[PDB]
Amino acid sequence: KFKIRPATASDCSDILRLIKELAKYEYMEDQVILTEKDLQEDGFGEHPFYHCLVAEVPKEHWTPEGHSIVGFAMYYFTYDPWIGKLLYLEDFFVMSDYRGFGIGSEILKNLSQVAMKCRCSSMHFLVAEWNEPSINFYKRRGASDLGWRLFKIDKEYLLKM
Amino acid sequence: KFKIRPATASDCSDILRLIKELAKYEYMEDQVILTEKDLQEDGFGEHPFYHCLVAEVPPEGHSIVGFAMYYFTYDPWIGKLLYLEDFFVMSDYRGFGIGSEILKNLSQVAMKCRCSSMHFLVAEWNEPSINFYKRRGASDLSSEEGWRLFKIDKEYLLKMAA
Ligand SMILES: CC(C)(COP(=O)(O)OP(=O)(O)OC[C@H]1O[C@@H](n2cnc3c(N)ncnc32)[C@H](O)[C@@H]1OP(=O)(O)O)[C@@H](O)C(=O)NCCC(=O)NCCS
Ligand SMILES: CC(C)(COP(=O)(O)OP(=O)(O)OC[C@H]1O[C@@H](n2cnc3c(N)ncnc32)[C@H](O)[C@@H]1OP(=O)(O)O)[C@@H](O)C(=O)NCCC(=O)NCCS
Repeated sequence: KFKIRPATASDCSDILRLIKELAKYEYMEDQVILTEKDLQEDGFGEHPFYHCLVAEVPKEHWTPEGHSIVGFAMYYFTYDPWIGKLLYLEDFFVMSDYRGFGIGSEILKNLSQVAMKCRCSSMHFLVAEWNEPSINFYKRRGASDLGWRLFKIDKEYLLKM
Repeated sequence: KFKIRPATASDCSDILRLIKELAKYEYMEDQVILTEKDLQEDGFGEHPFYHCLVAEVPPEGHSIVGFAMYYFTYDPWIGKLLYLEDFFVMSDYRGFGIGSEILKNLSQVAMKCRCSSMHFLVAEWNEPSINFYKRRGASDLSSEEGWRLFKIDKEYLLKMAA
């Protein structure tokens, strides 16, 4: 079977690896420039910038490379001025050979519990328009659609201001 | 003529007021269901779910004429980000530099926390803002292109929870 649990500092290597795997699955692996050190400093200090749940499997089923972590979800809390606290699901991925065993479902169950405990009114998340399989996975679980134009201002300009 | 400072719990009354006005400006004042109590708790409890900067000058008797609501987010590919959720300056007070000064403070916040970028939202139905930002280096992050924002409301969450 498997166990869903909060991430720990020692899971960052596995988390980074799964992040690159999902990005690759999204045809943009080259974009991942975050490192293990970043994940540790940003997720395991006094004030985390994100939170992760990971799926650990028994030794008999570790990956060929010898990895015990085969899935994860990264999230953090956001705020809507009209409704209040929201749980934001940032990244969600399960290794190919481990999909279809109920890991992603259990992860969503834990996420929902985190949401209710922190009294979030809803959970929001993005999905590549072409990623139909996942889309239907989410939809079958209450997922619904929700537009504007996302802009950004890099540190290059922020520093200026 | 004005000062930009962090908000305190006693400014929540003004915050809601400005939230309502911005929502009214977006033609959706009815949509705001958040209460002043909620804001103080969510914003000044043991865990702040957001941060707020307010503009204060020396109408209905209020000295707070503008604000910006933000919080930190994380991008798995680039790291820490500053997320600007709400930004507003009462009409009579626009055009003097308040908004620009607020962005200035937000920028300092982003540099202090070492955020690699500040994300927010701009409406296409308004060229002014688009350029009001573009002139500030605000690159059009069409990165959103190819993504479908989704939501799972409390109902479906409680279902998965229990
Ligand atoms: C989407 C994803 C995270 C879901 O995780 P998962 O581990 O495969 O999920 P589950 O195994 O719990 O559910 C997958 C399916 O197997 C079926 N399943 C699992 N265990 C089962 C069992 N014992 N008996 C019958 N069916 C079973 C489920 O019913 C489900 O399909 P459904 O949508 O009709 O309910 C995973 O497929 C993946 O990593 N894909 C890419 C991730 C992605 O696109 N990113 C999200 C955007 S951030
Ligand atoms: C967008 C908003 C917050 C900007 O704040 P603001 O106070 O009006 O902005 P500014 O103070 O920079 O005034 C704008 C203009 O006044 C002029 N200005 C500023 N300071 C000045 C000064 N000291 N002397 C002369 N002109 C001045 C500028 O030309 C400037 O625009 P530019 O820099 O692009 O050329 C405000 O217009 C508003 O509340 N709009 C609706 C909110 C909205 O669209 N946001 C929703 C997204 S969450």
